[PDB]
Amino acid sequence: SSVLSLVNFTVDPQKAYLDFVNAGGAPLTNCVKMLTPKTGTGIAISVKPESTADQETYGGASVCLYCRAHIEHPDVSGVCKYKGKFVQIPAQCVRDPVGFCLSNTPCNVCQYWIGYGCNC
Amino acid sequence: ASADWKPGHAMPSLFKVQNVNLERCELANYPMPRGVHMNIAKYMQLCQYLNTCTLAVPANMRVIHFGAGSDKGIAPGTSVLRQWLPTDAIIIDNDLNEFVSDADITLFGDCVTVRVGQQVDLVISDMYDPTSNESKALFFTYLCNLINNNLALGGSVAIKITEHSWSVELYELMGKFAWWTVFCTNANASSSEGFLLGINYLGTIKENIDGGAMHANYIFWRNSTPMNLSTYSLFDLSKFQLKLKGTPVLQLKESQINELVISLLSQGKLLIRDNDTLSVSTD
Ligand SMILES: C[S@@+](CC[C@H](N)C(=O)[O-])C[C@H]1O[C@@H](n2cnc3c(N)ncnc32)[C@H](O)[C@@H]1O
Ligand SMILES: [Zn+2]
Ligand SMILES: [Zn+2]
Repeated sequence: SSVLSLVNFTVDPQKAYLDFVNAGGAPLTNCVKMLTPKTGTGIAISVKPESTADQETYGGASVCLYCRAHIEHPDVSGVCKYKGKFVQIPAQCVRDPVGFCLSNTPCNVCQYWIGYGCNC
Repeated sequence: ASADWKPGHAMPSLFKVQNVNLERCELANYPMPRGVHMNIAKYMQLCQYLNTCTLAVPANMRVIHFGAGSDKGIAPGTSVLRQWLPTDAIIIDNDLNEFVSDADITLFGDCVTVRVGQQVDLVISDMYDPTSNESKALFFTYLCNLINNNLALGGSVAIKITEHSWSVELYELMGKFAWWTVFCTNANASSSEGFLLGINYLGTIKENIDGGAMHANYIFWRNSTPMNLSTYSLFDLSKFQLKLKGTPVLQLKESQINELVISLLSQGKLLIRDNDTLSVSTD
C-alpha cells in the first residue's frame, strides 16, 4: 500500500512503479496466480490460461497497475488490455508480475511477449 | 485415501434423513498452501464438484457472484470462474467493499443494491459477515427472494454457509431444486464452511425440508465425518473447464410446463427464462 500510494502522486505511474522496484521497493503483492495445466500456447494475454511449463498465469486485472491503483488506463480506447483476461508471465519473473507487464509489450502479429517467446 | 483425491465431500442422504438437535460443531483439525491464494483452491474444488453435477450451460451463460471481494481488494474466486466458465459466459460480481476483478460487470455495495432485471442461470455466493445458534437473516433474505424470482428454471446455486452463518428458509428452498446437497472443499475441510448447492431449479416443491432440522443434520454430519485437508484433486486439471453443453433456453408459459419439460429441466438439459439482453445494475 506504499507503492499504490506512490503511483497516485505522479503523472507517469508506469515510471514511478518501475523506478520504485528498481531501487529495492517491494513489488506489488496479491497478484492472482492461477493453477493451470502447463500445456498452453504460451501467448502473453489470452481468454483462458495459456501458460507453458516455463510460465505462470495470472488473472489479468490483478497484474494491471492501472486496475490495482484505481487510476485512469492509458489505452486510447479507455479499455484495459488485461482485465477479464489471463496474462502469462515468464516463471523467472514471478517476483514482480506487475513490473514485468509494465516493462514489456506483446508482439502485434504473433501475440507473444517480445524477448519471451516472439520468434518474429 | 480416495477422498483426498476428490475435490471435497458432499452431505449424504444418510445424514439428510436424521432427526437430531442442533449441537456445537467440533472438528478435529480446526493449512496446506499452494503458492496461490487459498480461495483459488477452494473455488476450483467447488467448480470440480459442479463439473459432476447436471448444470445447465447455455450460450451467453448468466452468472452472478456475490461476496467476490476480499480485504486484499482482489477477487480470486472470480478469476477461477473466468477460467472455468465458457468464454462467452457473462460474469457479474459484487461485494460490499471496493475490489478489482476479471468479471464483466462489478458492482460495489450491499447485495441488496444489486438489481437483477432478468433471470440468471447460476448464482455463486461467498457472502459472510465475520461478526444460541439461531437461523440468520442478513443477505440470506435477499438470496432467498432471488431464488424465488430471478433464477431461471433449470438454473443452479452454490451458497456459502457455516455453523453460524445459515438460514432456515434457504435450506427449505433447496426442496425446489431437482437435487441438492452441502459440499465441503478438501482445501478448507477443517472449517464448518460448506456450500449449499441447489442443482436445476424447478420452481415447485419437490422435497419438504425442515430447514432448522437440516442444519442440525449438517452439523451432525460434519461432527461424524473425518475430512483431511487436501488439494490433490488439483493435480490433473486437464478436464477442469466447464463442459460446453449448449443448453437450450426456451420461453414457456407455466401452463405449458409438462412432464417432458420437468424431466429435461431436472436432467440439466434445459433452461426456461427470457432470452433478452441481460441488464444488471446498481440501484
Ligand atoms: C470470505 S470473503 C470473500 C472472499 C472472496 N470470495 C474471494 O474470492 O477471495 C466474504 C465477503 O462477503 C462480503 N459481504 C458480506 N455481506 C455482504 C452483503 N450484504 N452484500 C455484499 N457483500 C457482502 C464481504 O464484504 C466479504 O468480502
Ligand atoms: Zn487494467
Ligand atoms: Zn512476434
